[PDB]
Amino acid sequence: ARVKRGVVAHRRHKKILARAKGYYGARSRVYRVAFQAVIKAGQYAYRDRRQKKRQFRALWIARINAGARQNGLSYSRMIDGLKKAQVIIDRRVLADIAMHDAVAFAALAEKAKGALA
Amino acid sequence: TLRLNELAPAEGAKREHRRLGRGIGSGVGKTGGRGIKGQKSRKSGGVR
Amino acid sequence: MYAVIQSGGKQHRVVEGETLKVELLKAESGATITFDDVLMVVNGDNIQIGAPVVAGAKVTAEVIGHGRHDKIRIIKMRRRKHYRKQQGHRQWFTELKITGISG
Amino acid sequence: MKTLSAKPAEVQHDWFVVDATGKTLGRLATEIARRLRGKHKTSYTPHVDAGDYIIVINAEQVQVTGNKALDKKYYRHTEFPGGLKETNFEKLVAHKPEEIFERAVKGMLPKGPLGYAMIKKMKVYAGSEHPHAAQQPQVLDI
Amino acid sequence: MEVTAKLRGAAISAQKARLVADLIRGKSVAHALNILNFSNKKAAVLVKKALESAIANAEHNNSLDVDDLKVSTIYVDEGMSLKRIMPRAKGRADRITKRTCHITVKVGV
RNA sequence: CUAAAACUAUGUGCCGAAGCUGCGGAUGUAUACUUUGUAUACGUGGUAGGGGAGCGUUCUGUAAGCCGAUGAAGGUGUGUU
RNA sequence: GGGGAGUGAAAUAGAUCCUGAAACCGCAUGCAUACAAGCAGUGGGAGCACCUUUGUGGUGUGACUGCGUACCUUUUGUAUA
Ligand SMILES: [Mg+2]
Ligand SMILES: [Mg+2]
Ligand SMILES: [Mg+2]
Ligand SMILES: [Mg+2]
Ligand SMILES: [Mg+2]
Ligand SMILES: [Mg+2]
Ligand SMILES: [Mg+2]
Ligand SMILES: [Mg+2]
Ligand SMILES: [Mg+2]
Ligand SMILES: [Mg+2]
Ligand SMILES: [Mg+2]
Ligand SMILES: [Mg+2]
Ligand SMILES: [Mg+2]
Ligand SMILES: [Mg+2]
Ligand SMILES: [Mg+2]
Ligand SMILES: [Mg+2]
Ligand SMILES: [Mg+2]
Ligand SMILES: [Mg+2]
Ligand SMILES: [Mg+2]
Repeated sequence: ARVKRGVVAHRRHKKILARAKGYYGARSRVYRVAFQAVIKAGQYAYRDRRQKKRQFRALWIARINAGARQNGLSYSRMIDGLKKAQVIIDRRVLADIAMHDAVAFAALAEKAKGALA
Repeated sequence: TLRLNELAPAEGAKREHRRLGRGIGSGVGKTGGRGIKGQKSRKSGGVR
Repeated sequence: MYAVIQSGGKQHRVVEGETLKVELLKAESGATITFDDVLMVVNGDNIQIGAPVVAGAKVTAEVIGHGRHDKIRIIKMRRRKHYRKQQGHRQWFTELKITGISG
Repeated sequence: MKTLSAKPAEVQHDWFVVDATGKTLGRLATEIARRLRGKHKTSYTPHVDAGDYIIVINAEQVQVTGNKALDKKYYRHTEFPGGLKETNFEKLVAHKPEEIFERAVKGMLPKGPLGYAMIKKMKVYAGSEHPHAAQQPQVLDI
Repeated sequence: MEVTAKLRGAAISAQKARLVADLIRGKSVAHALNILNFSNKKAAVLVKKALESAIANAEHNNSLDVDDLKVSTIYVDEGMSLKRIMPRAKGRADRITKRTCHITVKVGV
């Protein structure tokens, strides 16, 4: 039962090289280099699934800060005031309202201010 | 139910042989259960 | 008409006719669900903010179906330690369409 | 729904003039850099230049506290075997006030193509007069 | 419609012939013939042979007019090498590859 | 950076991890009743190493069967599980 | 050496002649690229081009941006120069 390694080996190399399209030089042509390139890409993607949620929350907090400082507060005091008024809108929606609807955001800032005083 | 097509052995009577040196996912890959760098890691390694 | 609703542990800002994906639901494809824990309603210089809920506000939606997102590949590796591991993932979702917002 | 980025084609930069007579240098530089980057706008996007233009006038009337007018050193290297060059704050302010704001503000910005493109919107003049009267700047009381 | 001519097995390397092929790509047939006529390069002779053959094929088998023709396509490919041995100093031996090319011309209006 | 953007003392907020909570999914062990089906609970970072379960490859029987010139194996793309 | 003609079911079956992979080397089209510093990806993300529908679609490219020093072996310990 002599077994030849021609078809399965060729298909494995082919599948690894099909996942390396767009890479530069030997990284999309040479199996040894493309294999390390695909593994490192998977590692990077695993770590950036975690980092994406931090980056987006930082962006929401910055936009809410910009919106609150036009209404007379800092981010800290608006978030504290909204928590003291039992408003539970999260930051993803607050940043949306800051970026698209200035009147409703002024209403929210007034509610927070009233809660603080 | 009686054909050369339809005869199976009892459950738990056959096992696959253990195969060393066939990749990472097997658990018996690189060194094949022998450790690192001793007399017992050599070929014909046991002492009398 | 811009209401704010809760679903699947997250919050959404919806209008009428909008189609959106949320986490998997137990409801049946073709049924009708109703969100009656509404957080804010804006109808144009008329703004109802819930503390934490707007009292008599309703949002109705229809279940179009259930599906899976595209495949994600998880790869764990430890360099110089003889350790590699791989996995696949597809996440489930329910597709809703917004029918009415009461206010 | 999702978080949208600002489109560069929809961005609108505005023009402001700020007077520097009798002002601490770094406490002005932080405000200038914050306006140059666009952090005061609710459409702020870290990969988009949504900032504003700033004009500084009377750049030779800016101040430092303590003993820094005589003791703060500015350095340069020409990349020749002994080409380190040294100057003062007070020698450099009566002779090149544009470079003091250049350094103070550029140190407070990102370091890459978008940071190079933001510093272009700062215009520093030693005297009371600027040439950009056609752009209609506003008086920003920083 | 393009009319083809092939010159397979030219005894020159493709890198040397590509320089002359870059000079006449996309030009009128008479201008390219002039360029090839007044060249001091060795690849110019082979490229002129292939171009003359393509013009003759276009006018004989396809019956086209010549003042309207153009060098629409031209490219050079590699052929098979000849392996030889060169004795070096102190008993060492080097391998010499003698290279070949294929010229392809396509003439069209 | 100088009545600080330093130091000491006090207070009120906020930011901040793959920690914890929320929502969806998989899996190990043990238990409870059907009597094999789900709940409940605790767990699920890993080198050397031990245990368990699988995919694919060539060949023999099943096979004088089944598919194939209305196009097999092989090669090259696309879609999907 | 080729282009017609002709044979043949087939001539990128034409004698280096079944099938004809990869490394390597050209020609053509689309997009990007000559003020910007590093394992070349990854998470975002504008614009353009081509398909298509009256799209919160598909395909190619990727300005700008956060993070980020290959693999194996041997070691107390390696981006390791
Ligand atoms: Mg192990
Ligand atoms: Mg060893
Ligand atoms: Mg040892
Ligand atoms: Mg040992
Ligand atoms: Mg000799
Ligand atoms: Mg907090
Ligand atoms: Mg977190
Ligand atoms: Mg956890
Ligand atoms: Mg859970
Ligand atoms: Mg484990
Ligand atoms: Mg754990
Ligand atoms: Mg063929
Ligand atoms: Mg052949
Ligand atoms: Mg440029
Ligand atoms: Mg460089
Ligand atoms: Mg050593
Ligand atoms: Mg040592
Ligand atoms: Mg290290
Ligand atoms: Mg080196």
